[PDB]
Amino acid sequence: PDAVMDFRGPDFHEPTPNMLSYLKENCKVISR
Amino acid sequence: FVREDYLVRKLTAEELQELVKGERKVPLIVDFYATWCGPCILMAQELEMLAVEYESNAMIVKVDTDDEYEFARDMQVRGLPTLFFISPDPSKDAIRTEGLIPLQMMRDIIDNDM
Amino acid sequence: RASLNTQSFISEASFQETARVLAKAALRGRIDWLKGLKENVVLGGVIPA
Amino acid sequence: PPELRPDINELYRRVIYRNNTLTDLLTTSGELVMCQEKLVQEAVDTLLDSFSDVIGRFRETLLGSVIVVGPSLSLHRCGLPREIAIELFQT
Amino acid sequence: TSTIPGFNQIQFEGFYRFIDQGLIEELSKFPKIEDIDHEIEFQLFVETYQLVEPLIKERDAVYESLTYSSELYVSAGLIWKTNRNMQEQRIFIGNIPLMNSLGTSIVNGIYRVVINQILQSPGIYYQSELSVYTGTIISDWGGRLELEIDKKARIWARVSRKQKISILVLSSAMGSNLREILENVCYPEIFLSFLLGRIGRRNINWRLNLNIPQNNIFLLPRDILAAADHLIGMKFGMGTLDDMNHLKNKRIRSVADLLQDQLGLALARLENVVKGTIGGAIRHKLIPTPQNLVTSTPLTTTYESFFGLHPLSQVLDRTNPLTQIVHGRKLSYLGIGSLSIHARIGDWGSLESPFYELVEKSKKAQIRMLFLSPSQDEYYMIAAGNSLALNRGIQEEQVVPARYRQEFLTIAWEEVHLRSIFPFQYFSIGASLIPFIEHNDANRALMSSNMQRQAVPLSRSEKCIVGTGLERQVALDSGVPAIAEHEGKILYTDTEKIILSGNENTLSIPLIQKPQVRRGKCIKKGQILADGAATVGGELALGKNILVAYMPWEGYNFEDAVLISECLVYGDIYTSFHIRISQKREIKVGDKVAGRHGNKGIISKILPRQDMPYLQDGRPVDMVFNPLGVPSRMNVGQIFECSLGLAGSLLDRHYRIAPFDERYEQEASRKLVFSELYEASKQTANPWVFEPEYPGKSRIFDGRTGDPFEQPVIIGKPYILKLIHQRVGEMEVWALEGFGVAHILQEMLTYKSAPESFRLLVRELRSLALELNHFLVSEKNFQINRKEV
Repeated sequence: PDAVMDFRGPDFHEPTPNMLSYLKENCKVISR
Repeated sequence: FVREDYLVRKLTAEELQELVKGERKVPLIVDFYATWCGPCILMAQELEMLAVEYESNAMIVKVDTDDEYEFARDMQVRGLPTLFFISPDPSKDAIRTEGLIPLQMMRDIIDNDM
Repeated sequence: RASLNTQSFISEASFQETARVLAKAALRGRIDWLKGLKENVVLGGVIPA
Repeated sequence: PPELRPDINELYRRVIYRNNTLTDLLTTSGELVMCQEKLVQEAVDTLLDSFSDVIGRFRETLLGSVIVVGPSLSLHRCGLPREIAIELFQT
Repeated sequence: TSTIPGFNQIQFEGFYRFIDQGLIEELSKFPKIEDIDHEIEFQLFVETYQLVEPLIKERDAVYESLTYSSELYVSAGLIWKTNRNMQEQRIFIGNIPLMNSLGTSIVNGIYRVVINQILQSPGIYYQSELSVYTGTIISDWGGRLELEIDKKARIWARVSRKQKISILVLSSAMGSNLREILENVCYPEIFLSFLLGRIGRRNINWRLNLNIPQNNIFLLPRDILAAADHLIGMKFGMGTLDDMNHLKNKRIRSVADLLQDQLGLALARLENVVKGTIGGAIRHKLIPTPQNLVTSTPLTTTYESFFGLHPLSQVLDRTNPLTQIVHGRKLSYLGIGSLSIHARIGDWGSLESPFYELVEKSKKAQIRMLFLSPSQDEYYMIAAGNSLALNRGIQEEQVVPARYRQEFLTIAWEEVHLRSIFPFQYFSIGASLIPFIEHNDANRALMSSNMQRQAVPLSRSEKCIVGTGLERQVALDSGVPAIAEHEGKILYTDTEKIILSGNENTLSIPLIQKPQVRRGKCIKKGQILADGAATVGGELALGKNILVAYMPWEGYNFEDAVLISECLVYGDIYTSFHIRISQKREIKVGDKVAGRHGNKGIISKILPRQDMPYLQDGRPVDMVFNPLGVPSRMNVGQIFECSLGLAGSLLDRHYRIAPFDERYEQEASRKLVFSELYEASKQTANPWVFEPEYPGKSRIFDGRTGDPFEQPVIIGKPYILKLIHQRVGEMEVWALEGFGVAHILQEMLTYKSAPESFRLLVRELRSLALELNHFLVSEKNFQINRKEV
């Protein structure tokens, strides 16, 4: 009890990126 | 931009020779993990936390001994999880640690021995 | 088929085949002499029971 | 009356239009008159069977609290909440 | 492969596919548009497609009641005449609604989620009608084509109930002659005796063993020839019939495919809008490229009508963090069920599950997890057993229960191809959150799922003592906790915001939650900063651990009624906030509570602390469930949850029991529970917690008397969730008239609302030109009085 889950631990998926951040990173959406 | 999920940087043995020969401003931590090794799942998380906590004040890097096994042997590594703390002053002897040392022992070494 | 052959045509029409029942009964000019319950609740009666 | 039909209004409008057009073609000055008679027949038949699609009113218009188990009631009693009873008995 | 997928990933990977190809795919089908005089031409240059980011952020779009959307622009050629009468302006084609990362689209201010649709998979199928061998092509447009044999072959292709033609005649109409039939079918003298999309192409090739190249996306005549040849096979019995209802013959359309379809509709509307505006340009001249001959209306209003109206676009069930996730993993046949925890929609719309592969000595595989659809996974011997059996023989020859084809069977490990290693593999999210689920009747697994999907977030949420380990996954993927977006040291923390600094750059994260990080903490990228509503420590926290006894009290717990202590009102333990302004809803008589095991009940009585039953440690119990529910719904798992929750309360231990722990060891769950009860007893010196005479039960005392109830009562600290909260019918008419109580029936059917509805009845029949005429005959005078109708 009062343990806080380490979502970066070895039994979690890699952190899901922000959808806009991901689309921008993949050069699918543009800012200017 | 999406910010990369990992800070501890994997190096080849030659990129490490370059990084040790060149002048350094900060302690260099070299992790000789291997991907089949159980304790290395834990050491990789401790080193990721160290790499966040020190930001640019430490250079924490890792060397997969599946790839650089002969270099690990020449580094006198006798097991995994192993870690070198290489001072930025090139006169000082580096510190090899063996086993899952506490993250507080890593901080102790980096602040007081490097 | 016992319903749709029950003399109170409202008990037939309000059950099934309503348009066919009504068409036949109107051509037959049929008299529903109101008795029995189903055909009485539509007319809002006191129920002949 | 419109108060009993406040989809069938489109059918009444169609019948009215077709019938008025047929009257106009009868009166303004024959196979087109016959064509409009046919389309009036079709409109009326569609409107009757529609009323047949409305015919069901016997079930739809002529016919047609959470409980708590309380040991302290008698077999003939029930507990009626204040907030409901004040609505039920208002008259 | 290695880990439970992100629950929203099915939506995420769908939406990214829609962006990664569906835009190109649908824009590529936009034709050149020609004017009526064949002199002016317009086209989109799809290669220039450009999504500019939403100029309004999500939290502004939801506040202003707007759609959070990216803007699609494309350059457009328009030759108004020969030579230099050309403009090639970059034009705004319209808003496409963007997905937010947890899997939802803000549309006119309201979060919507696109429910997945299940359809019959494209391909070919054979039905034995009544024997009437009946082949059927399904194209991915949903178009059927039918083939049939009833006797002596003479195969007909069927187009309509009055339209059947022999397949050699159809092939002749398709331009294939009897010589091609003779060459290209296995049984050509049988034939002579008579004298689809990418998914469809795949499935027809697979089912017919054909090798037509994938680029032949449409049906070929040789496909119909092969279908007739296989139908002759079925006639002889050289094949099998196909069961249409089986999950192997279904495909899943995600957010990707529905949004792509809606782009198809939006562009077909754009085609009509360009044709009509080119008309106005060719009749009124007007102005060239005012932006262009394009309006924003087609796309914007197509997508917004999709979201507003389409049955598979539904407002997000923001009730609690679990329902926000589960909603986006529904699977509806309209346009139901939900996707299993490990399931993945494959590149062909099949639903794929991970299986470990037992390739033994020859091959050097790198990753030994396959993903297999129910179409593939029947042609493998899947074992669910364990390698923990040995004998004077060898482990390889030790037999285990396996699944092969649709059968269950027992085979040696030497024969097993694949192992179903993950515990949660077959469970939905709601079922995965139930501990000891293997001890609950599976009938209630749906109900016990639904209960958690009705649980109200509580003020002062609390982690469950016993769980399965999926509360972590649910908390992470619900997006209700503030997950860090960037590594760094914490700078500042209050009720309004968190601040990070890392990579020598700051990030400010306002909370729309309570901070879990101390102001001095350091955070790796995807770790939790703040808990949300109904999370604690980054675990789902829908309920509270209530000290409970199961015993029949004096009827106030009759058939799953529940007594609660006044302390549940004292402690705000089940106090919710409901927003309209807010109200501090306490727990009340008639409120619904449930455990996660389907042990629902309604609070009938609230007793003061000293009237409750009380334990041998003097503590009054806080609820009294009734034990007749336990065999009524067949949920022994909750007794484990009770007992081990008590252990966890006394040892200060939480437990995260993955399902089917009986795979290690028989009675494994009983051994865990009794072991931790005994540890809690001997550590706390509470010998009543583990009474060896009747473990897990204890004698308890009447708070109104002090005498013990003479038989031991099962006690626990289970995790209890608070749940969220006149036609006169024909069968009531039948019942009232059965009682002969017909004046009540008259009241209920007339003056409580001839009667005016009989006036309506007669008036509508009178409007059908039928006189419903009501008469009554005077008994005294025989006068035929016409009723007022």
